Amino acid sequence: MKTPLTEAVALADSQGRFLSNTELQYLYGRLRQGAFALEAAQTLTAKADTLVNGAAQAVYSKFPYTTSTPGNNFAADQRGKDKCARDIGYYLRMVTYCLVAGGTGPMDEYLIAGVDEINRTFDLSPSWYVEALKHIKANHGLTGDAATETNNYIDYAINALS
Amino acid sequence: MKTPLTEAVALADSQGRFLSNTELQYLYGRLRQGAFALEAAQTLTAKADTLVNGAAQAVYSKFPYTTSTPGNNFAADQRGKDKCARDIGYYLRMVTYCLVAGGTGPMDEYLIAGVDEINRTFDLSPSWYVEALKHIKANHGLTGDAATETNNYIDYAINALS
Amino acid sequence: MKTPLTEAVALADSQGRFLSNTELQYLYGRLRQGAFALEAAQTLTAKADTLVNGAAQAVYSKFPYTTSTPGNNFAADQRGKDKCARDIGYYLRMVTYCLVAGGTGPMDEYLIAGVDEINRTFDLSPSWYVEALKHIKANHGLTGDAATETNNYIDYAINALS
Amino acid sequence: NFGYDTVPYQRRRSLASREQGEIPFNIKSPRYDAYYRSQLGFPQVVWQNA
Amino acid sequence: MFDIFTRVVSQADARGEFISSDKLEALKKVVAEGTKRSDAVSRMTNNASSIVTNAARQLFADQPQLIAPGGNAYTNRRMAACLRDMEIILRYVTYATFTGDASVLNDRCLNGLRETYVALGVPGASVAAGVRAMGKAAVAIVMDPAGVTSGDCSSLQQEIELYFETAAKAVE
Amino acid sequence: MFDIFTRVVSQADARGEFISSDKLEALKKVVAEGTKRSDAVSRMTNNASSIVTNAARQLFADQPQLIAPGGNAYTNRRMAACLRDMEIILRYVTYATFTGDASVLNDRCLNGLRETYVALGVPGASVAAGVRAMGKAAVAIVMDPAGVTSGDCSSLQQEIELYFETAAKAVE
Amino acid sequence: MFDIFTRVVSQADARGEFISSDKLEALKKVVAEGTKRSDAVSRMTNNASSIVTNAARQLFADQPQLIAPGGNAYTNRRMAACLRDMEIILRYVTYATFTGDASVLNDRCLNGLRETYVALGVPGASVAAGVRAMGKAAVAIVMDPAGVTSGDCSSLQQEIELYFETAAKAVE
Amino acid sequence: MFDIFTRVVSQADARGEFISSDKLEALKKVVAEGTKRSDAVSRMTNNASSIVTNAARQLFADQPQLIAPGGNAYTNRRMAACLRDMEIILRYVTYATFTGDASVLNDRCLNGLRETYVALGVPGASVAAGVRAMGKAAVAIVMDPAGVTSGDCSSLQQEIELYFETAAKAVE
Amino acid sequence: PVTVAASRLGTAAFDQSPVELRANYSRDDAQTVIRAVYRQVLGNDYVMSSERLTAAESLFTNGFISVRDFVRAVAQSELYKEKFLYNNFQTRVIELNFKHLLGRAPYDEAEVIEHLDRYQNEGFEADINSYIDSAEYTENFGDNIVPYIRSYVVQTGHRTVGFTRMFSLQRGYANSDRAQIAGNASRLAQELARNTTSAVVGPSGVNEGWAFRSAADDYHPGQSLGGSTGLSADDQVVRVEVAALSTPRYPRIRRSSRVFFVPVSRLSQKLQEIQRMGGRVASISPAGQ
Ligand SMILES: CCC1=C(C)/C(=C/C2=NC(=C\c3[nH]c(/C=C4\NC(=O)[C@H](C)[C@H]4CC)c(C)c3CCC(=O)O)/C(CCC(=O)O)=C2C)NC1=O
Ligand SMILES: CCC1=C(C)/C(=C/C2=NC(=C\c3[nH]c(/C=C4\NC(=O)[C@H](C)[C@H]4CC)c(C)c3CCC(=O)O)/C(CCC(=O)O)=C2C)NC1=O
Ligand SMILES: CCC1=C(C)/C(=C/C2=NC(=C\c3[nH]c(/C=C4\NC(=O)[C@H](C)[C@H]4CC)c(C)c3CCC(=O)O)/C(CCC(=O)O)=C2C)NC1=O
Ligand SMILES: CCC1=C(C)/C(=C/C2=NC(=C\c3[nH]c(/C=C4\NC(=O)[C@H](C)[C@H]4CC)c(C)c3CCC(=O)O)/C(CCC(=O)O)=C2C)NC1=O
Ligand SMILES: CCC1=C(C)/C(=C/C2=NC(=C\c3[nH]c(/C=C4\NC(=O)[C@H](C)[C@H]4CC)c(C)c3CCC(=O)O)/C(CCC(=O)O)=C2C)NC1=O
Ligand SMILES: CCC1=C(C)/C(=C/C2=NC(=C\c3[nH]c(/C=C4\NC(=O)[C@H](C)[C@H]4CC)c(C)c3CCC(=O)O)/C(CCC(=O)O)=C2C)NC1=O
Ligand SMILES: CCC1=C(C)/C(=C/C2=NC(=C\c3[nH]c(/C=C4\NC(=O)[C@H](C)[C@H]4CC)c(C)c3CCC(=O)O)/C(CCC(=O)O)=C2C)NC1=O
Ligand SMILES: CCC1=C(C)/C(=C/C2=NC(=C\c3[nH]c(/C=C4\NC(=O)[C@H](C)[C@H]4CC)c(C)c3CCC(=O)O)/C(CCC(=O)O)=C2C)NC1=O
Ligand SMILES: CCC1=C(C)/C(=C/C2=NC(=C\c3[nH]c(/C=C4\NC(=O)[C@H](C)[C@H]4CC)c(C)c3CCC(=O)O)/C(CCC(=O)O)=C2C)NC1=O
Ligand SMILES: CCC1=C(C)/C(=C/C2=NC(=C\c3[nH]c(/C=C4\NC(=O)[C@H](C)[C@H]4CC)c(C)c3CCC(=O)O)/C(CCC(=O)O)=C2C)NC1=O
Ligand SMILES: CCC1=C(C)/C(=C/C2=NC(=C\c3[nH]c(/C=C4\NC(=O)[C@H](C)[C@H]4CC)c(C)c3CCC(=O)O)/C(CCC(=O)O)=C2C)NC1=O
Repeated sequence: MKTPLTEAVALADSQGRFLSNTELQYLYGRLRQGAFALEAAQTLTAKADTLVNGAAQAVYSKFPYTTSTPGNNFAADQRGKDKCARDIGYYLRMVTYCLVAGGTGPMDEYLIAGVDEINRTFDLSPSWYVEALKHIKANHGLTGDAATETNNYIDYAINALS
Repeated sequence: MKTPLTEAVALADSQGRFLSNTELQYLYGRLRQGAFALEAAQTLTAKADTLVNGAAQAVYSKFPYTTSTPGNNFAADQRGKDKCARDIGYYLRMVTYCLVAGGTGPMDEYLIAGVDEINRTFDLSPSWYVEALKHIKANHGLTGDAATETNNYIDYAINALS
Repeated sequence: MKTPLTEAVALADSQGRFLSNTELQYLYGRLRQGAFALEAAQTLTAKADTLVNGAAQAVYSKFPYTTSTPGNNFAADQRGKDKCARDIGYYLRMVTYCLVAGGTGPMDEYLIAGVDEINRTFDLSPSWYVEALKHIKANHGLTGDAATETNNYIDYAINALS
Repeated sequence: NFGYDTVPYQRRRSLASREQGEIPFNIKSPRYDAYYRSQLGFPQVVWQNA
Repeated sequence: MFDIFTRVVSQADARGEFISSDKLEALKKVVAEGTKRSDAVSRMTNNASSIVTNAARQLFADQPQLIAPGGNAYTNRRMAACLRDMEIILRYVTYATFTGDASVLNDRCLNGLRETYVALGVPGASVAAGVRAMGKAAVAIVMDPAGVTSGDCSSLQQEIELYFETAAKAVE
Repeated sequence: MFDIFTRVVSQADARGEFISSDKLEALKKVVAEGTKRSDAVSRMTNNASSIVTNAARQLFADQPQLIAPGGNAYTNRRMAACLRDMEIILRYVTYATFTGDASVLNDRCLNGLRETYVALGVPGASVAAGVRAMGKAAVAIVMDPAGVTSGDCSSLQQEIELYFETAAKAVE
Repeated sequence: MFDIFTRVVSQADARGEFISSDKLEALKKVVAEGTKRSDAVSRMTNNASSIVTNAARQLFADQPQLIAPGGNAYTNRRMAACLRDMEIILRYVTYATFTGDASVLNDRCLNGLRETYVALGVPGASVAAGVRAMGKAAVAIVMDPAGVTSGDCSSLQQEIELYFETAAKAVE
Repeated sequence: MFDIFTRVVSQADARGEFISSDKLEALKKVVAEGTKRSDAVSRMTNNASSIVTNAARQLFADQPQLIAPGGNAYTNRRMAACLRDMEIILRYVTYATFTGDASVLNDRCLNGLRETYVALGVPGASVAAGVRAMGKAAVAIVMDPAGVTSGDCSSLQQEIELYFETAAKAVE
Repeated sequence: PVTVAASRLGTAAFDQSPVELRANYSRDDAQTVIRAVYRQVLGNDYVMSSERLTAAESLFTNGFISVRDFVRAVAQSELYKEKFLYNNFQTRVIELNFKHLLGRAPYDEAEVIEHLDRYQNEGFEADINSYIDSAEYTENFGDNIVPYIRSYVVQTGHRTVGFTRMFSLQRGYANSDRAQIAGNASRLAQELARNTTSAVVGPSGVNEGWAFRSAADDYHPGQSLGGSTGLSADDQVVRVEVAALSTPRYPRIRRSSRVFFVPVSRLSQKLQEIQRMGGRVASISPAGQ
């Protein structure tokens, strides 16, 4: 729940003080981020289906063996392909929430808390979703402050993922 | 909880009135009863062991079969005799409390509420305790208003018992 | 609640021991204090109205500006004079309770806990009540052990007040 | 007879081993009387007799 | 509910033995002074309503914020509610000194007096001061004899004083 | 904890779909008025402590039974406790209007305000009237501009009014 | 915590007036008999542990089901727990008669004695009878003078009797 | 209320799909052993009241403090209340093993058994030991065949054992 | 620091200032702090000498090992596991560790995940270390002071909740923490995840309605839906809770302790009815309107 307004509130709660001017600057920074983050989330939501479709196909061409061998993590038949594409769509939707929230909190709470543990107990590999996010950050094709703020969120997910 | 002071209080509570002169007369009657009831309880407590001992022996001679046949209510062995004598001692102690309280309330609450039900489920007979109380009211040997007030309590226990 | 009997009880509670002879000496000291403290509280209660009246008038002559300027702490009109005299009467009554209790506990609980905080948030000055207590300790005019025990309580209130 | 939580009922309609114990109250008392029937004029007869 | 006779009965039943002789001597003393219980209950029930008005009189001379608008005893309905509260409090005091045991007053007032008074917003301080002044006036009318045959009444004075302090620390 | 952005995120995650465009237009309106959130929070945090003293002023002019001995706000310790309660209540109002969501104030005051106030014996009526007067004074200092560039502020007025009524029906 | 001096202080602060002269005369009587408070507390604290063993003696001669296996006081650990309970009960009686107010015993035993005893399965009847017998033995050792200068002690006898009956109706 | 058929229905409605075939095979096994449910319920309802008296017999041979004056099961009224409690507990056990689901016993005893027993002062230990002994006697009369055609009954033994342990950890 | 009806809430016994271990404490002062540590961490449970752990205690009496590490030592001990980890539920064990070491009631569901998650991931030995190695621990009592209940003071950082949840946690002073009315069950774990608080009750005798406990099946919320639209009375409504109803008997009363919701206009008559049932009132709190 990493939200700079709420993190400022949690800070001033821990201090027990009233609202300081540091928090006013914090609000200014949040507005400065949101003033392009909302439009970036808009075009991401426009592009999202082509993004997850190209990302799934690129990961399938990236490792041929997950299509090849019959296994439980891998997409041998079409149900595994559905679960795989559901997972990358989940990832990109977390990216959009992470962008629109102004912080890593939706990402943190909804993915980062136990991702490596379910990857351990299901024998998944995080590198699949790493190269998926690499294809997404190559595919969104944006420019400006919004593009690199989204790219920052994406490589944060990559770093915490690996 | 049949106490003429408390019954007067419960009455004036139900009416919602202050203390009336009827309650003053009620208090007068309670003092008139207690002025011999306390001395009667004193001599009963003096006589109590001989009373319960003669009452147990008289009930044993009154019905020989409870000594005779082996059963669970009856006193075949000595533990049943102990429980039997405990019961008549309980009875006489309730009589003393009933006397000193000025009403049937200790008797009512502590015996009369479920005596016939435990006599039903244990297959006891109330007539045993009836003839026990008859021996007690024959044995206390008192005279005066206190004697017949105690006798009134005893036959109240007899009537409610049967 | 600084009471030497109760402080002794709290000590023996913390030790978990029975009553020791130290507590017997503590009781002896409390009786020795009370044997004049009660008469001192008596003459203080006799003098109390003249004491608070002279103390209020002396503080008003001590600083003319609280009578002069219209303000919220100050006594511009008569309601502030009433609240001011109520405060010094409160002070002297706490002194009497502090004397009769044998310790600083009534003073501590009823004044000393947050006096400087309400003086801060109301923009009062404690020096007003300091010079008021100085006038009281000059005005009570007693002699003996009781006089200096009361004076000790008064300058305790002065020291904790400033 | 009921208390806080108990729905009311007809207490002791039929005494045990009686063929016809009692008339239930919902029939026995209607919601009109024998008097508002006169205000409405409901006994207009179908003239099945005569 | 619980009388002092029934108090002795409940102690002797919890022990489960017969009653001691000295306790019966104490009960003989009690029935010896039962006429003085009658004297006191009759005396203060004679004057009870005027005692309630005088207690409300001293309370409303003392704290004018209650009569003041926005006060808790301000409205006519709430004023009648105040006099209702004081009247039934004195009524249960008369019940307790008639029975001789404080169990009636405790079990029918201690439970929810504080509860209603914090739940409504009633200042418990005024009821505590009022029941204290009412108890002082009650001792004042009970103790002094007016054409009454003389005797000692210190035990009764202690008893109703204890009853009024239990009421006072009931409401607080 | 919950911000209005995170409110929209939690709705869109409970639905599990992407956020609607019109909701994003509402968020564009929100970030357009974020400077007015800053204006209001700065204005009332500038004057907050004097607002607390003026609220206690009107409360203690209104109900003198609190200052009166035996009252709940009588003692110096309890008086500082009163000012503590009002100060942290206004502090959580400032938290809520800075965040934009009442969840902070609800989840950190609604839970135990009523609970402490019935458990201690605190009259909830005085705190309710005091937070109402404090909210009126807060709207009074927020709305009027003193050398401030002009604009409309009715939505903010509605917001802090709602926050103070949630506080008022929190304590009751 | 609360002493009888502090009791008078708390009454006079709830009223908010100075202390009455007759109450100060009562306190003069109290400090006149403070040496007799010392006499009694010293006497029964001299014999306290033997009083605890004699109380457990009469309890275990009375109710052999406690010593009997399956009984609540059967085990060695629970037996030491029993003697612990009685010792700290007599300790708080000594605290109360040293302070003069029952508030110490009430506020540190009344709260959870009944609670622990119904939660554990402890029969409250045995503790009530035991604290009654312990109180009788305590009055027996306090009242009789052994080489002590003579005086009246009926008020102290009433005081510790009241303290032991508050303990007895605390555990029940 | 809830039967094992209705249990399967509520699972299949929470999933919202048709019932699986293997679950229907389990229900075919259930209706195959319904005559053994009838055998067991008939057997223990034949002997139920004597089982209640024997359970109270072992309880009152075990813990004589209950019969002892001041005990919770001491008085005649409370003794009938005890037998009432045990009889309706065994009645709800018979209800549960007739239905096949513990929901009847849970939803009509689990809620307030512990609650009444801590509120009254009832020692939950004695009821727990008594329902354990009553369950042992119930298995003893159910399992042994007296002129009954032979068969296996281990599943029923497990079922009523589970029902009596749910009762035992209900009262505790 | 309550001081109004402090008798009623039972927190009058916890009035005193905390104990502080000096730089060169004597042997007796050591023993007092050891007795305080035993009483607080085991929740006024008395200790036998066979379970006294005199060996770990002597190391503390030297001064080589701090008080906070002695608190760690008694919580690392097997007796604390046997008294508290073993009989109780593990969520209840987390609840107890909040009282025993931090000194306050938990505030939300996030702390009970963090300690359950930690229990499964690393063990009870690590979980206790996480309680004691906390900023919330080290602020209130760093090394020298015993743990003690801080919930009655706001302490600049209490949520409201812990004040009232603490009275569900601890009763009185005389009550031993192993031994409560509910016994094995955890009071607060129902309260946490619904994010709700029950009404504050004081401990017995001083209050005689202590017996009341909310049923696990029936929540009975405080507000009762609409200032009583459905009860059809113009006045405000208060919650009323009764402790016993024993006069009424078995066929009349299925459960002794229940919650009623009444308008104030009918409050007097229902209170009289409750007293006629011999029922004593636990709590009465304003409900709605
Ligand atoms: C909101 C964030 C979020 C994510 C990302 C998430 C992922 C997630 N993926 C899962 C399984 C799975 N994930 C895969 C995925 C793959 N195998 C492949 O061929 C591909 C390389 C890869 C596609 C990414 C498969 C095949 C399963 C099921 C494992 C199996 O069938 O036993 C599971 C276990 C439950 C299940 O589907 O059956 C979770 C929880 N959950 C979340 O809440
Ligand atoms: C305060 C009033 C009071 C009374 C009177 C009372 C009686 C009482 N008697 C009982 C049993 C009993 N009562 C008897 C008595 C008898 N069999 C005989 O030989 C004699 C004729 C008779 C002596 C009176 C026996 C033998 C039992 C045990 C039944 C059996 O052993 O199964 C029981 C069942 C519990 C038990 O002892 O084992 C109760 C409750 N309880 C009370 O609270
Ligand atoms: C039992 C101990 C005790 C004390 C002493 C006490 C004092 C006390 N004085 C107060 C105010 C005040 N005190 C003053 C006093 C003064 N201004 C002057 O001219 C004089 C120099 C001075 C007289 C001492 C005034 C004027 C106010 C009201 C402040 C204002 O009107 O806004 C207040 C704030 C509430 C109020 O009256 O309106 C408290 C609590 N309370 C206590 O419980
Ligand atoms: C209600 C109609 C009614 C009344 C009034 C009544 C009164 C009454 N009070 C009496 C005695 C007494 N009543 C008192 C009581 C008191 N004397 C005092 O000096 C105190 C002021 C006061 C106690 C508060 C005393 C001292 C005695 C005589 C000796 C004694 O019994 O203590 C007696 C015994 C003989 C007598 O003196 O007449 C009667 C009959 N009986 C009734 O049926
Ligand atoms: C804390 C240090 C600090 C302050 C004060 C700050 C203020 C601030 N308030 C602003 C706008 C504004 N602020 C307001 C707000 C108000 N005007 C009114 O008439 C109402 C009385 C009041 C709302 C309660 C309005 C109406 C605007 C301009 C249009 C708009 O954005 O609504 C702006 C935008 C441009 C400007 O006007 O300067 C700034 C920078 N920024 C800061 O860093
Ligand atoms: C702890 C070490 C210690 C002790 C013992 C102590 C005792 C003590 N008890 C005293 C008086 C007294 N103490 C008593 C008390 C009693 N007499 C009785 O007959 C009753 C049996 C008993 C009350 C339970 C009485 C009656 C007096 C003298 C008159 C009075 O003050 O009441 C006095 C006053 C003068 C004197 O008699 O010596 C002292 C010093 N002081 C101490 O420092
Ligand atoms: C209530 C009046 C009534 C009764 C008694 C009744 C009984 C009954 N029990 C039966 C079977 C049975 N009942 C049992 C049960 C048992 N056998 C054991 O060895 C165990 C001790 C006991 C289980 C506790 C068994 C094992 C069978 C036969 C095979 C089976 O169905 O399991 C059958 C099936 C055919 C038969 O055996 O007669 C009937 C009709 N029906 C009724 O209407
Ligand atoms: C962060 C959220 C939060 C809040 C809001 C909070 C309130 C809170 N208010 C309290 C007391 C108090 N609150 C008042 C309030 C008042 N005085 C009156 O009489 C008026 C009705 C009202 C004036 C505003 C008083 C007097 C006390 C002290 C009560 C006592 O001494 O028992 C207490 C008791 C502890 C103490 O003594 O300081 C708490 C925990 N705690 C929290 O954690
Ligand atoms: C400072 C105030 C205070 C008191 C009074 C107090 C009592 C207290 N008594 C207890 C136990 C006990 N109390 C008894 C009492 C008895 N044995 C019987 O059977 C008789 C009925 C009675 C004999 C006197 C027994 C046996 C235990 C141990 C219960 C158990 O092992 O569960 C316990 C349980 C903890 C332990 O095991 O030691 C506490 C907390 N605690 C306090 O903090
Ligand atoms: C349908 C589900 C249901 C159950 C199970 C139920 C139990 C129930 N058991 C009760 C009492 C009781 N239960 C006992 C139990 C015992 N005696 C002991 O000492 C032993 C520990 C245990 C022996 C078995 C006793 C003595 C009472 C009477 C308590 C009293 O008089 O206050 C009461 C109090 C009302 C009364 O006086 O009859 C209820 C409501 N009520 C229900 O509606
Ligand atoms: C039989 C035992 C019993 C008692 C004692 C009792 C008291 C009781 N007092 C009440 C109200 C009241 N009590 C007062 C009291 C006062 N006015 C003040 O401001 C002063 C502080 C105090 C003056 C004496 C007031 C004003 C109300 C009405 C409160 C309201 O309108 O909400 C109410 C609320 C119901 C009503 O409106 O009448 C109850 C139930 N009920 C009982 O069943």
